[PDB]
Amino acid sequence: HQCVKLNDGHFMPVLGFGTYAPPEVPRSKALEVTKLAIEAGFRHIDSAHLYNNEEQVGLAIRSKIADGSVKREDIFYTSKLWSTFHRPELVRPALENSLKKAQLDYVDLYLIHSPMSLKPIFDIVDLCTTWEAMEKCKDAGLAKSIGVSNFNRRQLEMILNKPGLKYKPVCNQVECHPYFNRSKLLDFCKSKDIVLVAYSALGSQRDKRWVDPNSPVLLEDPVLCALAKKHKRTPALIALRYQLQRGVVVLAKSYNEQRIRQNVQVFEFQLTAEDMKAIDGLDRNLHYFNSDSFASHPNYPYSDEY
Ligand SMILES: NC(=O)c1ccc[n+]([C@@H]2O[C@H](COP(=O)([O-])OP(=O)(O)OC[C@H]3O[C@@H](n4cnc5c(N)ncnc54)[C@H](OP(=O)(O)O)[C@@H]3O)[C@@H](O)[C@H]2O)c1
Ligand SMILES: CNC(=O)c1cccc(S(=O)(=O)N2CCc3ccccc3C2)c1
Repeated sequence: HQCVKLNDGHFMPVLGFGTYAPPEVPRSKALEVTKLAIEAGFRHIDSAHLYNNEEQVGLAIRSKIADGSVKREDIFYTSKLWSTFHRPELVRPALENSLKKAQLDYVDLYLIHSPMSLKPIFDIVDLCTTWEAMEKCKDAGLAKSIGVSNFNRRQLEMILNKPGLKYKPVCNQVECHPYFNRSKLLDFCKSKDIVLVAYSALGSQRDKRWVDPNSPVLLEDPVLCALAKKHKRTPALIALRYQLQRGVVVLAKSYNEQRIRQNVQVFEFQLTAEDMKAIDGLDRNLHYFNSDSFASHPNYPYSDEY
């Protein structure tokens, strides 16, 4: 186990369970694998309105509460505001709908899923107004903590320098792995008392809608394989452990009972400085999400990478 204290005083488990599966996977699987993740030791569960699974995920959590395994307060459940609901008047009802789907009274964490506003086809919205609406959700107790996702440094500073800012984002959940390690952004986050949460920490699910299949497969990397042999673990476990040692909170999606249980072994071993340096050397500006649908968005996060 372990947690990090967020800048609002609440605590977030450093390993999280990724609940996203594509639509060819039946919705009943999300129920089954979330129970298995909880049984394995996961206490941080990551969902979203977009994932069309919140009823299954909440039910998995409610059912592990009902059978005595955990208490509500032992679970860190995250959901996310989808990009068609950035207009400030849409934020609280979107959150209320997510809680009804999950049949929960509050989320531990609510995030702005993306800065790339879409029309309720792109939209123009002052994300600072979105953020104010997020702060009122926290004041109301709908969300214990509030944060952002897919923000670059500039987008984060906009929020941080907002006149009358009441609550800082507790985190920024972003694509992060050995091929796109986000070092500078991570330093910026640490400087501001903001946690970086890694998604696609295992190389993404390589969905054809968003990911070039020609792209290298992170988990076949020769340095990750060589480190997995050295420690007698697996490339996945090397990738997750790398994140914990750099101060990143790391997600891990698996819908496989074996791999779900394996991923919690991240707490059972440690990498050396030289191992960390070798993994650092893999960085190569490779974001797996790489689509026309977003590359030309006015608020695309990766156009400040230069
Ligand atoms: N904020 C956003 O915009 C955003 C974007 C992407 C993802 N997310 C969140 O981040 C979560 C995780 O990222 P992701 O969905 O891209 O997947 P990921 O965590 O990078 O995992 C990718 C693939 O790795 C496999 N895997 C898991 N453990 C493994 C192991 N020990 N050994 C070999 N393979 C293993 C899984 O396949 P199997 O299922 O077959 O095990 C999975 O499909 C998502 O589920 C979602 O909660 C958020
Ligand atoms: C688990 N899948 C998701 O959370 C997800 C799926 C589709 C789209 C999005 S997103 O937040 O609009 N996404 C994330 C960031 C990104 C970066 C470059 C190009 C496209 C995108 C799109 C997230």
